[PDB]
Amino acid sequence: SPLRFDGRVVLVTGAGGGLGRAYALAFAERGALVVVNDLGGSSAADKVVEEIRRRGGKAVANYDSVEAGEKLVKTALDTFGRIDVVVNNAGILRDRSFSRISDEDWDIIQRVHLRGSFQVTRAAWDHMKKQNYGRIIMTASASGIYGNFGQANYSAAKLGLLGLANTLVIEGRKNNIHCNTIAPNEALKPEYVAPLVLWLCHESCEENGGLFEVGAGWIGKLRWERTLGAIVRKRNQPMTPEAVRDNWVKICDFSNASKPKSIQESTGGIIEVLHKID
Amino acid sequence: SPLRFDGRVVLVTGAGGGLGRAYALAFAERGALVVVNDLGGDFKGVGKGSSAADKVVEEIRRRGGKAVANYDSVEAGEKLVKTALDTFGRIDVVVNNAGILRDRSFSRISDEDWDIIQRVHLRGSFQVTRAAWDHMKKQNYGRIIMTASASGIYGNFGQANYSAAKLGLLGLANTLVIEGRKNNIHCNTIAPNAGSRMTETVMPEDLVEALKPEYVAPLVLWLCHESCEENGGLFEVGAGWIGKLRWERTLGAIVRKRNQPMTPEAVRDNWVKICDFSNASKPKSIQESTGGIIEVLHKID
Ligand SMILES: NC(=O)C1=CN([C@@H]2O[C@H](COP(=O)(O)OP(=O)(O)OC[C@H]3O[C@@H](n4cnc5c(N)ncnc54)[C@H](O)[C@@H]3O)[C@@H](O)[C@H]2O)C=CC1
Ligand SMILES: NC(=O)C1=CN([C@@H]2O[C@H](COP(=O)(O)OP(=O)(O)OC[C@H]3O[C@@H](n4cnc5c(N)ncnc54)[C@H](O)[C@@H]3O)[C@@H](O)[C@H]2O)C=CC1
Repeated sequence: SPLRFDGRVVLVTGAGGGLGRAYALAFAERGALVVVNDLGGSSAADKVVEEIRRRGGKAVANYDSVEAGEKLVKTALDTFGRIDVVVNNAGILRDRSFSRISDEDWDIIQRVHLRGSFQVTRAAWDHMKKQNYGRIIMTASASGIYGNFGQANYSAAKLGLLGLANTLVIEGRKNNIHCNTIAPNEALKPEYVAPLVLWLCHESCEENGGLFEVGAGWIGKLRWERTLGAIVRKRNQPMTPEAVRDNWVKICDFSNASKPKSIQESTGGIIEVLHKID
Repeated sequence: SPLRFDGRVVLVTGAGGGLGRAYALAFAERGALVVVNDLGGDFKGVGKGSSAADKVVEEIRRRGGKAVANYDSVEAGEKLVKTALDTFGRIDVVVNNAGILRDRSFSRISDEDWDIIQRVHLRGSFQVTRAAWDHMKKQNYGRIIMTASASGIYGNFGQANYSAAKLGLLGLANTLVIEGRKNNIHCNTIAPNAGSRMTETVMPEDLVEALKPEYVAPLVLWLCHESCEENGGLFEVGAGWIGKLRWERTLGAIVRKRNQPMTPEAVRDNWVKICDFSNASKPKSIQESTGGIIEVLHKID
């Protein structure tokens, strides 16, 4: 069956252009009731709404800053009586070599990207819980996953978003609230990522807590792997940095690495290590 | 040969107790000139006192080492480095360890609950590190430690603010690793497990007393030693065990075909492939990621 969002209210932030607008247009065309938001920095959002209405879809605009998150969800509620999907897309760039990053260059990036997504997602959270339905998208970036010269501020905010999502996955799974994160990328058409966002935000999708790099027509998934590592301490004998150095190769050897999935498992391993030594 | 830090100046933020304290004592015992910083407040973000830092500096002195205290909040990062510059004249290593908790279920995290965690953990580390950056570049040497956590890596109920800040620190380090390379400035991240005032509520009491901060100090000392070459690593450490983490990426799927609109249904149809990790690759750079997307265009056309 073709992917429809009929009756689903979808809030997209920073949807005045690029990726956002492309999601706004992709969603509405499949029956979604879209709340198009964009700080317009008011004509930015209005233009996309128009495109949607003209296309035979339904939508309304919101002109507030994601910093004013509560307001973006209010527009979804006051206009459609609910909120099902939140795509956190709003973002800006303030690239500088690390030493030249001013306090403001840092703060503004955290405010729009991270604090913005926290405010908006927090405003919709209880509504999603009470109704037992929610699909959330966080927009990370390769610069966050890998790092990238001149983007210390941006890379920290993007991975911070992943951290936020990891927890939301835990707190929301019981109420059918899914949260996934993407790292998207002239020829790199925004319509090449939109389909992944639509799938990840569909009611038939069961993916929760995934991290995805998207671009050019390709999609890949990322996860952590951890080395079996080494116990470099013996009971009654103080642990030394020399033991760490002398076991460095083993500690860093990824052969048969585990694929850790929760904090419990990690904590459980540490407690078992303590028991083996004792 | 035993690892020493003679002639090295080490700044440890939040060295008044727990992990920070164990690090400062270990460094000082090995010859390092240590600036022990601590705001002297509680683990919830309320308070200020000079005794936290003063006691550690006293313990170090009694053990025959040399240290000086700094009482500023990491939020005033630049001042910690100044204490290092004014007292010893250089700054070789920065261990960003200062931290607090403000646990609440997501819906109940207030704006201040969020902002204060970010200010101290992330913004504070950025401030302290940024203040030492040019000094390390001039010295053509530097060792930096960011303290993340398992809750940031895996997520953890009631800590959305904390977990975002902690992985946020990792994204900061990812970049510092690239920018500090030519100047021998290494930056590594750790996710420690040690019993402290900050962990009682998530650890049976006896487990608290048994998971010593002294079991993680050894790793921190090695990663900050001149002879260590590790740069940009992420390590989980506790009880005497150490392990390393890294990303693995699926080979994935090209769901788009030449002149044929890409659809959501196509993505759904290639889901098993997209999520299969057999022969996954181990990506390490944004350039290789960008090179890859560009190769996808070529393969398709
Ligand atoms: N296009 C690409 O290659 C990549 C994009 N990304 C991320 O994708 C997202 C959007 O990317 P693009 O469309 O390419 O960029 P963009 O800059 O065109 O889109 C951001 C949108 O955010 C809106 N905005 C800015 N501040 C706002 C605020 N305070 N409140 C509400 N809206 C606000 C802007 O008006 C703009 O339309 C961002 O989060 C960006 O970091 C990440 C990696 C690569
Ligand atoms: N112990 C554990 O199992 C884990 C610890 N961590 C992290 O390790 C670090 C240290 O944790 P613990 O030693 O266990 O806790 P702790 O509470 O004993 O030590 C933290 C120290 O930071 C100081 N501090 C707080 N806010 C400060 C500020 N603004 N400026 C300067 N100093 C400040 C406190 O006074 C305290 O001495 C933190 O960043 C924590 O989030 C992360 C995961 C697990």
